[PDB]
Amino acid sequence: VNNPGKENGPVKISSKVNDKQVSEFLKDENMEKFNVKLGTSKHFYMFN
Amino acid sequence: ASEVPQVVSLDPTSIPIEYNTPIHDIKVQVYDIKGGCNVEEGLTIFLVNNPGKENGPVKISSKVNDKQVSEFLKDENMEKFNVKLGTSKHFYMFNDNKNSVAVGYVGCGSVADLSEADMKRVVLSLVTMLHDNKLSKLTVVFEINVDKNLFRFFLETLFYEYMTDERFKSTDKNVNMEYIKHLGVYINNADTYKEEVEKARVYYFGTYYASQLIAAPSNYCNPVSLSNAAVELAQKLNLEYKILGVKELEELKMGAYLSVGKGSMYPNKFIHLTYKSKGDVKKKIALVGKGITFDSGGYNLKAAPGSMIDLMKFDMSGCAAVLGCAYCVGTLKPENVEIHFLSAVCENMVSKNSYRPGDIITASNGKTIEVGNTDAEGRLTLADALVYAEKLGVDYIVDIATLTGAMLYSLGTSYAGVFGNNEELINKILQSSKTSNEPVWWLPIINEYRATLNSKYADINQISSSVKASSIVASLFLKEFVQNTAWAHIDIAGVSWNFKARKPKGFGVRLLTEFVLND
Amino acid sequence: SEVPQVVSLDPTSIPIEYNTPIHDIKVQVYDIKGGCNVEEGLTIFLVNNPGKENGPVKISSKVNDKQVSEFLKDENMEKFNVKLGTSKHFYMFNDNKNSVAVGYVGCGSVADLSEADMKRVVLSLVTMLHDNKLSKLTVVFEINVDKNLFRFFLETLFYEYMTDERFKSTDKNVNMEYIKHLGVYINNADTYKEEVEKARVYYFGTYYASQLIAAPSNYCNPVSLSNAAVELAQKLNLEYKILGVKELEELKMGAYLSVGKGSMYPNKFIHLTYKSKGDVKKKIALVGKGITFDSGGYNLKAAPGSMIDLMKFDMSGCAAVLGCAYCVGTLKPENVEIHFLSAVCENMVSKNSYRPGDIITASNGKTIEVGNTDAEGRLTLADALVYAEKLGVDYIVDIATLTGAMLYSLGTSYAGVFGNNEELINKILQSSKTSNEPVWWLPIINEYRATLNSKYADINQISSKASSIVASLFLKEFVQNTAWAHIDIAGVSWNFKARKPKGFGVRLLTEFVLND
Amino acid sequence: SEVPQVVSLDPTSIPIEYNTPIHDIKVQVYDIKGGCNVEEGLTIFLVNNPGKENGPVKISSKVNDKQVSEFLKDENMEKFNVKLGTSKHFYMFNDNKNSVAVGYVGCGSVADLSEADMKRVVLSLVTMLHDNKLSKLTVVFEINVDKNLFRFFLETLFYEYMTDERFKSEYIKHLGVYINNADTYKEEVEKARVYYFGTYYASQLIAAPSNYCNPVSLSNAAVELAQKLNLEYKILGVKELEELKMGAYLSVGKGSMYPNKFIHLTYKSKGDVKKKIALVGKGITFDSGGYNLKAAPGSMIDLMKFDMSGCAAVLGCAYCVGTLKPENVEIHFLSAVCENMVSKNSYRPGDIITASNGKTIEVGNTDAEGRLTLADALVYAEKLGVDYIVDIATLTGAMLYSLGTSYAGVFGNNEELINKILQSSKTSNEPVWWLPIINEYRATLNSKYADINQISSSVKASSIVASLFLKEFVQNTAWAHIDIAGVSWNFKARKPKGFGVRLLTEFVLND
Ligand SMILES: [Zn+2]
Ligand SMILES: [Zn+2]
Ligand SMILES: [Zn+2]
Ligand SMILES: [Zn+2]
Ligand SMILES: [Zn+2]
Ligand SMILES: [Zn+2]
Repeated sequence: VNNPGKENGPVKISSKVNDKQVSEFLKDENMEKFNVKLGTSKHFYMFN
Repeated sequence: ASEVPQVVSLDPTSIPIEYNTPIHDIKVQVYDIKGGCNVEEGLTIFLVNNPGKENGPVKISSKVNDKQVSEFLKDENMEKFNVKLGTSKHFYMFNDNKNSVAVGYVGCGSVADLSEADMKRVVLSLVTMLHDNKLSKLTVVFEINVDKNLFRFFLETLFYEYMTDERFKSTDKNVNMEYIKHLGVYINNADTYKEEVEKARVYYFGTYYASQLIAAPSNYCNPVSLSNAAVELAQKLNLEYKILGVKELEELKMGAYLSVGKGSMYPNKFIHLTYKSKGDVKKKIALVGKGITFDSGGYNLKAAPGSMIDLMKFDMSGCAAVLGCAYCVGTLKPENVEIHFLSAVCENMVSKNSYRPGDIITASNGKTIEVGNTDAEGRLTLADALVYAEKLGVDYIVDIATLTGAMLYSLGTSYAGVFGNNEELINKILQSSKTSNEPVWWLPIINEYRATLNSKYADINQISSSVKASSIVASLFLKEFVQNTAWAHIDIAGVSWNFKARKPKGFGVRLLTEFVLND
Repeated sequence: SEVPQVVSLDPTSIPIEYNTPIHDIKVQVYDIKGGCNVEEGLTIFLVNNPGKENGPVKISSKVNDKQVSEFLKDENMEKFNVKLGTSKHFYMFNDNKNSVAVGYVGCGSVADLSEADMKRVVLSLVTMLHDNKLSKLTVVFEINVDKNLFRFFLETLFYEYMTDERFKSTDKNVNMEYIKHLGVYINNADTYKEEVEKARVYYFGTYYASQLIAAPSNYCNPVSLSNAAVELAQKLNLEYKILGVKELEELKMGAYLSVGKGSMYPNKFIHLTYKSKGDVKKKIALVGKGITFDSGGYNLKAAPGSMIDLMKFDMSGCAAVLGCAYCVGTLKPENVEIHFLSAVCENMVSKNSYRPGDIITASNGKTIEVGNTDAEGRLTLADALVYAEKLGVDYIVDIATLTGAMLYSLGTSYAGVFGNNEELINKILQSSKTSNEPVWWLPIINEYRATLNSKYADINQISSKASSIVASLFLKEFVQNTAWAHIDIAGVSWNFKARKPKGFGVRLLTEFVLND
Repeated sequence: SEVPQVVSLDPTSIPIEYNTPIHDIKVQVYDIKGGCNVEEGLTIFLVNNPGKENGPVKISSKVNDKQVSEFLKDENMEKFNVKLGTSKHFYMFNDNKNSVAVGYVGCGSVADLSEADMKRVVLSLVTMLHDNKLSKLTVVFEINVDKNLFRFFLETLFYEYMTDERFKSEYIKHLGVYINNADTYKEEVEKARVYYFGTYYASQLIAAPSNYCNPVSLSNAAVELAQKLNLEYKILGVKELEELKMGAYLSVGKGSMYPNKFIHLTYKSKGDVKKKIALVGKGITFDSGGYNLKAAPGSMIDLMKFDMSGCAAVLGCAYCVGTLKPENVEIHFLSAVCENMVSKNSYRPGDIITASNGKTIEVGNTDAEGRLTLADALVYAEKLGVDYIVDIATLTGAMLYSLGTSYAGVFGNNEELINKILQSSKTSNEPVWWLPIINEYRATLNSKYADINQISSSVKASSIVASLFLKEFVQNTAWAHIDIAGVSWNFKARKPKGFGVRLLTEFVLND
């Protein structure tokens, strides 16, 4: 994921995912806590 | 306060200092693990280990007051993860109240007793989970055994490493910089650990304040601005202060210290701060820090490859540790003690006015010194500061200085070296090293090398013709300036700068405070 | 304006020779088809032999003298060969029973001579002029040269022939005598005639730049160099402005001011302007590095091979820009506005010098952590670039003796060009071809940008080995939205073999301004 | 056994002097209470002045000669001063009209003499011995010395007096000592003579150049020593070393014309074994540095014949132990002997080699060869099932910068063993200082390809990093490492010290 223009801007996921648990995790409010700085990563374990 | 001279109007006239840091806004709550863990907003991290079983599975032992979170954290669910030191994982789930919660862990390895170095690795892993995540809260659950001192070290290290110094950023400030407002801690026998919280916050600031002075470049942090910052600190803490200027230093015949500063555009400033307990004074201590704001090497210019001239703004790290200690002492207010915080501040430069290799200079105790190398300036400034300290009639004199490059070859970057003329004082420093978790190793003052300092003309040579045991020879030189007082010298040249993180450590603040407090 | 002195013997100006002996040479161009008159001085034929390597000399031109024509017949000439740079002198009596000197310079066996080959031909012809008291030289072109190469031949001849005696006192050459006349015989002469005065202007721009570079640091300091730029601007009727310390402080030029802190000479920022009468179609800022002496500062040039003795040449970029101002001011191009800029200062060791580790603020507000005081050029250029961009120009071109790594990458013949705009780079490459001042395009590798990330400041001045590229990445941070190119002349500026400057970049920058 | 030669002029053995002139000196110890007899040779008073600058020389002892007593009167002696090492000696006629020489050595103003101070006193005494044809020397102690310091005085005197003339192409026959409580000091005499020889023997091996002292001739000399002392011995050759998979040690010697020789000597005590010890010495007969050649200014390639000083200290210790015969102790004297050379056959920087315990090692620098040979020697020592493993080596040049030329550094994995070494340092008067093994630096030895790196990139703390590497080759035994790179060579006297012989013997004896 990137954010054109907005340097180190928030993460926003556009794809629809076929899992209710994962869609909820991927909501804009949760993802905005993270930023797109090149190479920055976050990953979480959860139940689908 | 003195006026800082400028070459151009764009030259800075003060060191920017952040006193009210975001760490000071963190509300810390300590809970006993026996009452169970509440898992709500922010991020909840378990500090877990597995004794014996190297890279063994994660098992969460604490009672968690949430049926959903307890289920997620069960042995069968956690066994796919391991305790490898510094390892970490993030978890996401819904709790009993149908709210999204972030949980995780930091692996603490398989050794039951963590060293200061191991704890630093755990803290660094925890800090990577705080960075790049906009969190209002962090909760830490201790499922490892830590004594009171190690628990305090955990908090100090967390606060220090979490803090980002943006004083010199203008167009490149981190737009996403957001700090937690709350810190929850769960630990067994919590009531016994509670007193460590505010002590850790004071120790963090003393260390971070020292770090701010060290990191501040030589155009910002010069002898005038550094002595002005010491005055401001003294005024905020209600400490007594005296800044000795050139006229007063000349009257005191501080020829060794004055010669070093001759080539600088900044007049020498000798810092003397005093803390005195309100009741009966049982112990008097002088803490002496090397205060070279920039060390070019002088006419013996740092031109050799690997001489690290670009790092020389750090040559006042000793002074910074002493001032950071003044912050801790002035805040904690120990009883029955009188502490003098001293630094012969100057800058070692190349000029038509500089002292030269071969010059014979007279110290304040009347000893004539033959200068063999202008880059061995620290011992000259310290000689006059030590004479001054002894005239105060103290029980102990402790100096701290980035004195010799050889420390990097002897002890390296983790352990500072301690030298002294008194075994009881050395043992007190070693004990303070254990309780502060700032590592120090006792090194000898080898008397056989004293003859290498015999000068043909002056009373003494500043340096040996080499010899090579530089750190020991420097200690033998310093010993000549303490006549009848228990004295110790801490060489921090190797430990002061964190090369990997490209920042100072603020080394010695906690060590010196523990020394003052536990006396 | 007043140059500070330590002692009364310290010079207060740069001696400059404007009216050189080259300017007293009367040049005449004749068409080769009308034949060659061989009457006096020395007549040199420029001859080649395509295909036949070290082939015989054959004189093709008609010579309007029976005696000389006989001497130059194939049978007499066959003993001589065309090997590149070979030369021979002949002596004979012409039809008027007068002694005449004739000769040739071999131009090899390749029909198209390169700039390097032409330089060898010129050097050989120059050895024939030296140590021979002549009133006149005639050159007969029996080789094929385009208009640009003919002009390069004359510029090179004028530059190489000229001897700089400004600093000679008891050792002036007693036998120094320059020709008063130059005759040129070439095919289609009328097309080459316009190249003569253009070559004379290009020679002087180059020679003027050379005079400033060769002038030592006690003569050529920030005050005397800015005074020389004012005098040049007055002679050419160019608009001029010298910015002093007070104005530089108001403009917040902290990177440039920090470099000059340790000098006894106040910083002087040169701003000359040429504006065409008529509609302005292109606005250009030419920025030259103007370090009058580079000691390295606290990071002193003490290492073996650091060439501290050559550091008076560290204002070569400024000299190229001023030489260009002479050419532009003389030739008067239409539809252009040119700004000639240089942040002039001296990098010294003093109680007042900036230190390694200092954090300084550039005029665009960027904080810079100084990693090495000897990477001073990029600091002065950062503030000059911010200044240039505020002028609202179409192109910014900087020229500087920036990195010693140029000697290892391209060597002493080709300068390196870096930039943020391909069209501008191509224009510089095209100007390189027509000026015959060689340049090679080098990349600005974005992957190295992370090496300039400072822990404390907004940016590091240096990385902590692709030095010339890292210096270009640093400079790129001071140009926000303008086409910019950077010419690193550290390797090409000084002619090590001849022990003199080249005046490199004058012709390249003038061709760039003129052909736009 | 047969030493290879390039030319017929190449030596095939190390010349060794066993019967030295020191062995011919008859030593007598007397109480100072009965007065001093001055009948022949040279008589020296060891005098100090508590409260001096240094102050005047004043002789306290009664002398049984009217002429000598007159010379030694307060008024005459006051013209001389007690400055450490200052001496004066005069020839005169005694009561029997015989030629006698009488003088003093200044002992300073400090009542307690350090090992360094005592060495200065001894040097001054030896200068007088070297420029005087004497049959007898008598030393009068007017200073306080304990039994250990008195033994150190004798050893130092014997060692410094002895001149090594083996490569070149008169001594006193009697030594008299006057001391308070003379009965207390008598047993120290023959112990000093043994300690002197082990030290001098080590010195002879070290001083022997690399053409004389090579892996073959050094292992042959160790066999001859073992035979003379009735010690058990075994020399492991290349075939046996290959079977034992000693890849780290064998790689170092690849570029040498001399085959690797592993020395294993063993002393078994009479009586029940209470402690088993393995003493491991670094045995590099010449260290060129290999492909990482010692070409840098100050790299001291010309001194590199001394790179077997650790092996020499271990063999010198075998002499003392074999002679003094301590009870209830079994000792193994080990050295992985080889030569570090430049050849088409040498190991290269970057090579990955396998140690005898199966650990793969990435070679970062061919000049960090000592730790490679020691790794295999440590694996071998641990397989012997000992209580303590002590290695001694001229390992790191950084010792010169950390402790200098007087104090060796000791590192280890066991505090009780370290304390035993420091205690042996105190009683042998061979100074050692405890240095840490900083576990935080272990990660610098993580190799991308091999199990471990030989060196750290930068190092920083080189001597500590070398100790961390060695620690990887000891699994479950108390181990200590003595780095003698700084102390082994006496730069001012241009000779070896034979450092470590007395330290290791005191360690074995006091256990
Ligand atoms: Zn210094
Ligand atoms: Zn310093
Ligand atoms: Zn430079
Ligand atoms: Zn420069
Ligand atoms: Zn080696
Ligand atoms: Zn070695």
